[PDB]
Amino acid sequence: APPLTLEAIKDRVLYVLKLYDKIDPEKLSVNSHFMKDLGLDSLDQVEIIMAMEDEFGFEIPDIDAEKLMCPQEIVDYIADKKDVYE
Amino acid sequence: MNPFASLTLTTLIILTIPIMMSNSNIYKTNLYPNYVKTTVSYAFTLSLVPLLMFMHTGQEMIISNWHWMTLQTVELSLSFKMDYFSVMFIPVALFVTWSIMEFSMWYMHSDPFINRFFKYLVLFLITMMILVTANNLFQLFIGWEGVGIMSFLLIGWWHGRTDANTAALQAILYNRIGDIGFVLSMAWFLTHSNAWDLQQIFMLNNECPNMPLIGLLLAAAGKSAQFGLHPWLPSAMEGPTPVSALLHSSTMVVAGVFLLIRFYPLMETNKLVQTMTLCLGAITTLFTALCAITQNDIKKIVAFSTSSQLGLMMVTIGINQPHLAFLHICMHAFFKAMLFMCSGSIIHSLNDEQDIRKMGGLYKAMPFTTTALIIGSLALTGMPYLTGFYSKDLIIEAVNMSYTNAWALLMTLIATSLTAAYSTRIIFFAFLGKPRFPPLVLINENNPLLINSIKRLLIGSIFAGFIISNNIPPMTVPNTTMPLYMKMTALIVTIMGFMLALELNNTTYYLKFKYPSQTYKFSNMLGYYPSIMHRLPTYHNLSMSQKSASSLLDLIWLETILPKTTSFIQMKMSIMVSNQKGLIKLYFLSFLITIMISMTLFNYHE
Amino acid sequence: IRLQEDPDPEDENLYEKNPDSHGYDKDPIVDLWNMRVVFFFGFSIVLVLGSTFVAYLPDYRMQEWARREAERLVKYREANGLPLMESNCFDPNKIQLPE
Amino acid sequence: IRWTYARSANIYPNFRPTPKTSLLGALFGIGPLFFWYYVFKTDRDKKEKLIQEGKLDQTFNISY
Amino acid sequence: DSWDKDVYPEPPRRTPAPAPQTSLPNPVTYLTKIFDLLVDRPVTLAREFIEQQHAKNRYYYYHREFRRVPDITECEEKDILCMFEAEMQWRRDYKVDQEIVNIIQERLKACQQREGESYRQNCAKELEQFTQVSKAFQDRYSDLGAHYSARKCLAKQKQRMLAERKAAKEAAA
Amino acid sequence: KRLFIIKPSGFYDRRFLKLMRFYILLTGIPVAIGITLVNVFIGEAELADIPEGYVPEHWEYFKHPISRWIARTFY
Amino acid sequence: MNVLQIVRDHWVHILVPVGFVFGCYLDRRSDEKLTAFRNKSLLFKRELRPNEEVTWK
Amino acid sequence: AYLTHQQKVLRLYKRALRHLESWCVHRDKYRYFACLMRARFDEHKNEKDMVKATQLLRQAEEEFWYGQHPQPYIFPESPGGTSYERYECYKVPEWCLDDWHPSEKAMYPDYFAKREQWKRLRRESWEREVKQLQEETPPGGPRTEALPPARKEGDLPPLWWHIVTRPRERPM
Amino acid sequence: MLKIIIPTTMLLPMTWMSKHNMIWINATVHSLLISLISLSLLNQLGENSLNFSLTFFSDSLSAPLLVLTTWLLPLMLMASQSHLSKETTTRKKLYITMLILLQLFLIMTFTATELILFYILFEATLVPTLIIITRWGNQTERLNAGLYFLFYTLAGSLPLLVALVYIQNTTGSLNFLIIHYWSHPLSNSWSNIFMWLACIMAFMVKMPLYGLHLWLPKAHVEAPIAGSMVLAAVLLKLGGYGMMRITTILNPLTNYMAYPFLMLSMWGMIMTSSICLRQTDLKSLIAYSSVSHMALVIVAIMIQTPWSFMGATALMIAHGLTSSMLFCLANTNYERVHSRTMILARGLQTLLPLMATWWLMASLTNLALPPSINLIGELFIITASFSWSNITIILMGMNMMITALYSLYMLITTQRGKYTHHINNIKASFTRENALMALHILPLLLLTLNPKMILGPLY
Ligand SMILES: CCCCCCCCCCCCCCCCCC(=O)O[C@@H](COC(=O)CCCCCCCCCCCCCCC)COP(=O)(O)OC[C@H](O)CO
Repeated sequence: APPLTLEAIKDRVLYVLKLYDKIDPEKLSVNSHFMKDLGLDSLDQVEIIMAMEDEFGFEIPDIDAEKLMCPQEIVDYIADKKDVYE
Repeated sequence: MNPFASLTLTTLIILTIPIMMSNSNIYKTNLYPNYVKTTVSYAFTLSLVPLLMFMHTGQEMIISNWHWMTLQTVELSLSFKMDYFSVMFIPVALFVTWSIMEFSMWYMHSDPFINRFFKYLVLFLITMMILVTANNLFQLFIGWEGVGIMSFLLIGWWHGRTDANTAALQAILYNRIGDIGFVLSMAWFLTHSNAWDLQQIFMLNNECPNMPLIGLLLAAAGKSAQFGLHPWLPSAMEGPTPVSALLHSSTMVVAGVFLLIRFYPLMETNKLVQTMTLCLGAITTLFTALCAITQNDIKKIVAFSTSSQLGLMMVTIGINQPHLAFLHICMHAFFKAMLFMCSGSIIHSLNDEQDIRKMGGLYKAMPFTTTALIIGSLALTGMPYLTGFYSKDLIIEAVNMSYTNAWALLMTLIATSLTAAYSTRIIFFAFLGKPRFPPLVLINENNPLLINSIKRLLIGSIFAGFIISNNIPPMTVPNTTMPLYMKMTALIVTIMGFMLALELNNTTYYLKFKYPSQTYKFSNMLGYYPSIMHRLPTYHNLSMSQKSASSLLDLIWLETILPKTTSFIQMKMSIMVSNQKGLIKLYFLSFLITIMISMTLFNYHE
Repeated sequence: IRLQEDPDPEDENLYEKNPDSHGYDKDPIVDLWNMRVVFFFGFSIVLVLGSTFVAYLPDYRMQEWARREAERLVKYREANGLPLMESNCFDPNKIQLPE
Repeated sequence: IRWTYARSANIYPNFRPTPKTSLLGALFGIGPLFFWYYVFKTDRDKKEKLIQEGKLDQTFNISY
Repeated sequence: DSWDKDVYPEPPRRTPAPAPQTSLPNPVTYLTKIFDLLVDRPVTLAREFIEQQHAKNRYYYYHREFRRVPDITECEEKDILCMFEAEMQWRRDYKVDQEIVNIIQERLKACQQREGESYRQNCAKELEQFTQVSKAFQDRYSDLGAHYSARKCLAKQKQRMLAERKAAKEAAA
Repeated sequence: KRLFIIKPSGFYDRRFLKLMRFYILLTGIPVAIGITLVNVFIGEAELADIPEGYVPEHWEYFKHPISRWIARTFY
Repeated sequence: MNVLQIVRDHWVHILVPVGFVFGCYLDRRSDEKLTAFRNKSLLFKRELRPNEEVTWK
Repeated sequence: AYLTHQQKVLRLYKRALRHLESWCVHRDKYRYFACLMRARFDEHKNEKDMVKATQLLRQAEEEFWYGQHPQPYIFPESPGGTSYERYECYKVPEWCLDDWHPSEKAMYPDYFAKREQWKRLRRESWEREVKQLQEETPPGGPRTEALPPARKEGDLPPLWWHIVTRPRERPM
Repeated sequence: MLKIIIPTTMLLPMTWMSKHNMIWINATVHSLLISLISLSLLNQLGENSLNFSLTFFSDSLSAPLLVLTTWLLPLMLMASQSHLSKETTTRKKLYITMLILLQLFLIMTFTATELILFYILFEATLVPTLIIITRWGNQTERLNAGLYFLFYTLAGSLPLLVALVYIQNTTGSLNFLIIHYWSHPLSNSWSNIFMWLACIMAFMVKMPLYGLHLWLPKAHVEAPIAGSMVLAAVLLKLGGYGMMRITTILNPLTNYMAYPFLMLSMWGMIMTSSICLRQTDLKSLIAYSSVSHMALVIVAIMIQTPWSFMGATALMIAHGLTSSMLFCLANTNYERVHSRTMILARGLQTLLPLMATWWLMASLTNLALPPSINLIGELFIITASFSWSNITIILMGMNMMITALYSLYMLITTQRGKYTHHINNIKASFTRENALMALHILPLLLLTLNPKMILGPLY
């Protein structure tokens, strides 16, 4: 497997939020804090991190699942959990 | 004294060289896997010549080489017996592991200890070809644990994985239960027949080996993972894929079955013992297959399919069919080994994922891997004129065409139908569907190492039984006049099992959802065996060890009865003796008493 | 402070002083010599020639002499036709069993 | 270190002879020993009973 | 031959002459052929070289022979000087008898492979010879204890004709 | 890319393993040569019948030359 | 070559060897008292050689 | 700490759907049943009676404890998965590298030189970061395992060495 | 005879008069040399024991133990020069004096021709071991452990003294040859039982059987490395040697009186091996394993069967060498971690790769994995016991079953698994420790080729 890098993560990350129809593409920002500006319900936040979980193939613990909130921070927690540094 | 005898022995000495070269440490620390693979390849090519000498002539050797040591009337000697069983198991086992060796390079292209890995495989390989080739019971006993301990290390290849050690500990324990039966047969044969060489045991016609055969049976059940002693083999999936593809697929696990084939002449003389052989094989066939069709890991499916096969093998040895059992060993060696590397192909390529619920659509993604699996699946089910037909279709017809237990005979038919059932489950979920793996697809099988290894085993499975059956001398009684209704049963049940399994599998495509049936809650949990029998007895014996035993006896009672009581008695009366008042009046009064008793009362004067 | 004592000394690493330390003592030159002594008079003198000594020890327990008497005895025994080896050992003819 | 102490040394000083400990010690002590004595005694009482009357077969049993 | 044929009776081998009818070549013959000029001959050339070197400087060795000595049934009570010769002679015969059982056991085991599927009935002579020897061996040394001595062997034997003569008296009636 | 892999020092183990292969073989090959050499120089004695008027030497009752020499020199 | 000192620190290496040399001496001295039945056991007693006088030393 | 109710239902929602995925397997079924499972979740979102929400929770997992797949789906890297600490046996602690023989260390000079720098920072940073910890430690011992950052500039966050120098999850 | 004794005692002045730092060297030089000379003794004749004089003789049983003891002597010196380096020269010389004086007594005891002479240094071995356990032992409970070890054997040995002198006043000499040739059938008079009990219990104590085995765990754990091996690799075998010599005049009383000891032993091995399955101390786990193997020998010797005797000696050498290795294993990781708890230092294989291999083959040998001599010993006893009675295989085999679990239990807990994070003092293993380990394991496999050497007089 080729070394997956942070640029690859974010490209794959915002791909799925753009896919998520309640997150319409135009107002997607790397730091788009979900319910403050996208209005995305926290009960669907627990639904998107498992979408991330199948996207990259691993488990996000519940302790930081509710903490995993910002799309940039989505990438941030992805990188260190797989020591993605490049 | 042809080259047969000499070069059939040198075959063994070939595979020992990679071990010796490795210990020098001058050995090539880079291309060692290539070194050993080619070494096994030459050992295979050498192993042909004894075979081609066999079907022509039919001579089987006994090589009583260097005399180890003599025990009065016992002459324990390293002796190799090149029976028809040994003269053909040697090529097929070498051929399979050579195919595995090529596949192993591709699969473990990143393991840092790869050279150690290949060294372990040879040591296992050495331990087995001295197990199959064993003129005396002692060197047969040599392999019986040499293969077991080699399995332990190989299973625990990923040392850090806590479960892998638990599975590794599980494998040796269940094997060790069988060795109790093994040593029991050992003691009886030496005490009564005064030997361990298989020749003297046969000649001394021990036609009432009640305890010996029971001991042999218990040894087989642990090694071949029968009911009561099965779950270690399904739990042996925590080891790496090529490890399971070789040992716990068609080579190591079949050793237990091979034991009775060695002792078949004494086995048939008794009537009582072979009853529970086919009884044990019968129950093993369901429970392994019954749990097979409900698991969701390819490694779990395939292994349970193996244990169902070894369930079927002992059914054959049940009703006086040893030779067909050994035939089934050879066929099982080809297609079953293929299925694991085929599953290993989709595992590694699809990012080491083993949950059967994540594949689908792999038919077009992996044309060769899908092609290999369906041929293997058909071979396992027993499609006519292809591998399994020459053994399983003969067996199912044979066990039906004999005076057997009625329940045992019905047992095989359900297993054969269930044999197709999980076979469809693999082909349906893994291949015939839509993609379910993570979005990044890294599907790949174009590596020549995988292609050459699978194809090498594939062309072997295609013909397989045709060559062996036509070449070996006719050495079983062939039943001829079968009523057509039961002669088709070998094909009816599997075709029937195909229909319902297919209908049940695509019922998942149906939008309806159902809560778990209690039967599914039973079958899917490995048939309820590991949840109880690995938790209840383990807790009691362990709790007995600490609460009782050590604490109760060793550290409390055994130190109180003898040591502490004497110490307490000595101290309690030492203080009263030493506690004196220091007044002469009391001491002198004691002298007056002492004089009085000594003078008269104690009759010292008279 | 209970008693005027010393703190538990730190376990010195033989490697940090001399990285080629052999774990036999502190001083390097004798350490290297201790290597030579243990391996020479260990593996080399005792293990190698000692194994050859015991391997090539002369006839022990008369294992082969007993054999050489066996075939000449058995060949004689079946030459005459009398039983191969008598069930009795001390010839009963000279035994003077009581009553 | 507390666990090792409580499981190695701090047993007998905290041990007190009570009917629960007393019966358990006897049950797991002399109990199995006498039980195995009885089993082997009768088995070794049935074995020779066969061979003095010649009711057992050891025609090829020599290396006892 | 190095060993003796009388001690190890080998029935003549009945090897059939090769008479094939199929036209395609018989491979096995070729494998023996290319083995002969690749392994067998070079081994023989080396072997004939070592044998001629061995015969160049030939040194001899013989077999030690112990003459008969008074055994324990005529050795005087106590008198361990006579017991020593008695015990040593008896123990020497013990090893010889153990080897005698070994010689029979190999012959019995030799029949198994030699007779193949005919083992059950072809060498019933081998079976009875071992049965006769094993039974006689039992009367000689069996159940003598790990501290077996010629005194115990005499003691166990003396019981045998004691019971036998008692049975003889009962049989006479 | 290529990045540093961490691994416990094998030098002491490697040096130690090299020492057996030196010191064991130090007497290994000369002994192995010697055992072979006596087998290509004087061979093995044959079972000769005891000649008349001469009882053998104490060490003579052995066939292998090394066993005879060991008996000659030690026992 | 430091010989005045090399003997001082390496004279201990000779005690055990001469001990073994000494050990054989008592081994080959005590047996003489144990002669007694020299060539007297009828199992091994046999005619003497013309020159040799003691069968086993 | 305080496992508040809203975290519980989210954990209930996450794992139940994971089990639900293990059941439908096929994506269309999984998508369908998740949406209805989603709908029956948020429909009851207006309950001023928090006790009633707990009561509605009490029978929830009980059905789940029946609805649980006996073999749920776990990505292998996670606990229970096939690839759990599979590569643990390869990762070795960094401090062991200090043992390396000088010849072995000479094989990697600049990396070992960079290690020397890391040894240098961790030395003075330890006193700095421990000093920060003591001066801001809450009274009566720490209340939560959470660790404060480096308040001032330049200094490293306290107790950073083992987390930062932790061996990579894929060491080979 | 004297060719081994005098060099051993002459070694004592050498250590006392050697240079300040050469004591370990010069002692190691000739301790290996003594084993070489003892290896020459290993030759045995057909049936007559190799007799030297009235004072000393050797048979096919004493010689394998003799070479084992002399072979051991370098190993304690190798294994001890790590925790005694920071000691004054006199105490080091005094320590070395203890072992060779101890090793001298073992040579004398096994070669003894008279039971009383056997008896005198049978007790004399304790005086150096008591000093070693108490003085240089590194613990607190060593004081009580020394008392337990000393008093237990004395409580059994003194009745033997009264028994042995009784034989002297009733049957003249107690020379092993004369006692064997003039053996008489011991009667079943109620005094003869107590005659039998006294002649047996002395060896029973220093051959730990169930009940009379509580001195072993405290002695083995608390003693230093050298004391642990000598007390576990040769000392326990002193009882074994005693029986083979002394049951010559205990038959047929041994036929009936064997039952209480057989029942205590066969059941004891299952219990003791069960203790191993849940031991917290690594040294204690190895110590209890010695009880199980020795208890297996107890059944072997007490059966009095040719096969049982042969396996008894086979297990006798194998267990001693293996237990010595395992005590080296526990000792080699102890000072690195400075504790004895097994779970404290997990995942040692990742840090120390060779120790994983050494500990691996140590486990297999203790496993009685064929063809290691342990298997030959155990397997021989199984057949001998099975001929004695058919049921015993249930007990016999179950021991092998339990032996598999606990032997691998130390392997998985210590070698395999995740390394513990906090420890950082584990340095790469010294080549001395590695060499000492191969010094143990290699002769074991070398013995596999020639079991006849260690089978015993019954062969
Ligand atoms: C810690 C307690 C002991 C531990 C276990 C030790 C073994 C248990 C048995 C101990 C026996 C010790 C005494 C044995 C000495 C030798 C016995 C012997 O040779 O047999 C004699 C047996 O004779 C005896 O009476 C021996 C003693 C029997 C037991 C009585 C004393 C021993 C028990 C109490 C002392 C030890 C207990 C500890 C006390 C603090 C034969 O003589 P006889 O009586 O046949 O003489 C001829 C004729 O019949 C009349 O004399």
